[PDB]
Amino acid sequence: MHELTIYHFMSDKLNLYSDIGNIIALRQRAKKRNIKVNVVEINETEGITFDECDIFFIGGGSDREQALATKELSKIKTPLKEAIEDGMPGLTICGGYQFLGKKYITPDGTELEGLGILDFYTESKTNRLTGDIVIESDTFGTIVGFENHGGRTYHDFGTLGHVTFGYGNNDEDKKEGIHYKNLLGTYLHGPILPKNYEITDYLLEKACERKGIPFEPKEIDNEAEIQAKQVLIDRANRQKKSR
Amino acid sequence: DILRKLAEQVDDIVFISGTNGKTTTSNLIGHTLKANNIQIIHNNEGANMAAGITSAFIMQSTPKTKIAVIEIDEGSIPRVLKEVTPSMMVFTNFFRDQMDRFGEIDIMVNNIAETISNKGIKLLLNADDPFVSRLKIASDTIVYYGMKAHAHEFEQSTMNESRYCPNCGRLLQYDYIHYNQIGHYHCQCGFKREQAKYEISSFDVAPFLYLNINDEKYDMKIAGDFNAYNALAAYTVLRELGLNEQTIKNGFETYTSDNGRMQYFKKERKEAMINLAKNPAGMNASLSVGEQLEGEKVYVISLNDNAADGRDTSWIYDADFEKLSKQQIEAIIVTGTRAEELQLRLKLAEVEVPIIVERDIYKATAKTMDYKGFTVAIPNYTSLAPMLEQLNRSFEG
Ligand SMILES: [Cl-]
Ligand SMILES: [Zn+2]
Repeated sequence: MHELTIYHFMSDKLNLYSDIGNIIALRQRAKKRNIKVNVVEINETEGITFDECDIFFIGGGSDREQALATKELSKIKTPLKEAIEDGMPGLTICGGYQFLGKKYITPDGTELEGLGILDFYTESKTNRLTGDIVIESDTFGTIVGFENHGGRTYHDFGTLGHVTFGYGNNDEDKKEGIHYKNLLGTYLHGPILPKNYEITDYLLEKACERKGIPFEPKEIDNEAEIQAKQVLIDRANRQKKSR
Repeated sequence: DILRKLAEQVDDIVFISGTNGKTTTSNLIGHTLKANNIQIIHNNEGANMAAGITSAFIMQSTPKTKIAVIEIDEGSIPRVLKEVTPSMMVFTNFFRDQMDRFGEIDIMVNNIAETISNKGIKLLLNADDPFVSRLKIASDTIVYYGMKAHAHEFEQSTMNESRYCPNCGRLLQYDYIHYNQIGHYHCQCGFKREQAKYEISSFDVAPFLYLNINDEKYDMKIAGDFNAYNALAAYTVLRELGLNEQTIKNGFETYTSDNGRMQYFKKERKEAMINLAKNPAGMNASLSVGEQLEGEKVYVISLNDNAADGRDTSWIYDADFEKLSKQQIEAIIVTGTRAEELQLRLKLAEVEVPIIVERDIYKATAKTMDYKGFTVAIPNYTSLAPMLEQLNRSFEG
């Protein structure tokens, strides 16, 4: 049977944003395509290669846990970058997405060094960007979710799409997340994969093409996912007409 | 002043006191007496002090009321007993607060004993609580109720402190400990865990209380390990009131709570229950109640995202919805402002049962009366008020 291996980095206490729903969503959508997903939880980043890895996932946690995960992930900072530059698919949520750049500035000005895989920084404020967020993307279709983060990420890379309602990476850009090659990062909660099946299928489809296994069938039933998106889309437009 | 004259018209007055379990015991006593068509005077949890009990007798005194069942705060005992004298008095337990002045319980027990001294009051004391059995020095007619050793394994070690003998001040030796200071104690000064007149031999909570009191089975409709002592204290009062074992068995098997916590409903052969869940832990607990129920089930799960509930519904993917595949379920009715999140959660949980989406909490709750199975209602906080009102509306016998 076709098999895809997911490397869940820092599964042990980096699980604030549920994160098992992203694993559940990846496994269910791949199961509909007759693909068995093997999730390999990795907490020891010493001597681990990326040969048997098809997709990797890096969740988010508290500011203290992110620094501890950054130190452990730094032990393979170069082989991870070469995998991403080679086109390794990956999804990172919040802290895992913020700690891919150079540094993270807390509201008190304390700089915490990041992994440095990409050239960008994050500046946090007290007032958070909180509320429902609706995104219109060319690759991932309509992305719907909920944002709640104080850190403002500034990067000149490809984003997940334009923000029609909400804020996104910061107050002004009206762009959410990052999309560098096959690597994805976001601030969305829910999780993001359950409703946004087009993001799940993107990560699964890209891994299949790299491995050489069929991604069939490509179009499956998505009614439950679409009905969940429409609730927040209708609510976003209802509040949008008041502004 | 002239108010005590109302207390002389009633032949039997029952006081319920203690730190925990006053309301459950008082409701069990009053509900069983009302179910036997006995006219009684009964107060509530919000009126168990001097002014609250005084108002209770005025509003409810009729020439028919023969039994008075009222709960009272233990701090109000000296003030109340200056104007009221009851026939019997039951004490559930006494617990020191984590932050309670050293010996606060000992001084309080002594203050109650000097007030209830003599007065010929029938004291119904918990034999397993040493500070409750200390009150045996304030009367001559003492009735002990307790629980046999190894009758049940409680979640314990919440406080593992050492308690002193209320008679001599020495360290109490315990032969068996249920939890905290509740257990079988024996001090060589004479103070010991006395022999119990009414004793619970064994019980379990699956999903409700099933008690074995003096070789008799009681299938109740309330939950909680700690409610077993509160039900036995009610059993002791009712037995001393003349009710036989069968009359108490009828009232106990129909009483239930009224706050949406393991609350039970029944109309003809239709059975239903509601239990709030607002986090992954509470959800896994509410889903585990269904597996312990007999026959097919029909679910109503509500998920609002209001301010009191929080706007992040991510926690529903941390709960174990996949366990519903192990239960016989006719259909699952999802409701609330985020009902479609539940439907998507169940789809990803591979729960292959008919799912119905009805965003209105009232219309979705009333939809379960159309099914013959056991209804399991699981709302979050802001969904509890509309769901509980509809269940009370749909169950009127
Ligand atoms: Cl007064
Ligand atoms: Zn002693």
